[PDB]
Amino acid sequence: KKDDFRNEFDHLLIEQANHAIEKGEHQLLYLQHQLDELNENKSKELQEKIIRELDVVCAMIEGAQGALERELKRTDLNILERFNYEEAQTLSKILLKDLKETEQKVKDIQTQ
Repeated sequence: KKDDFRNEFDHLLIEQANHAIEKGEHQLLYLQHQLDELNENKSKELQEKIIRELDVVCAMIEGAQGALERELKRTDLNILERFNYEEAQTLSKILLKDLKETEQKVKDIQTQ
């Protein structure tokens, strides 16, 4: 057998919370290509549909970060410098959640 999918590389120089939403949201835009990698394996019916359905929940969850950008004006990088002990972990779970949503949905996608 063979395999050629799922890779993680490159990083940014900011708070682990900001790196987690930045990487998670940037990798969500990349994970939309992982739907195409998997479409060649599940290639039965929803091959061009489930790529768009998991893009539908991906782009909808991406929109939730747009609301967090307005929260960032209430919660500037002042308390977040110390809250990072739990906020950088909770946003680190957002990047990992974005992957175990759309990457794990990729491995959980069904054939029809």
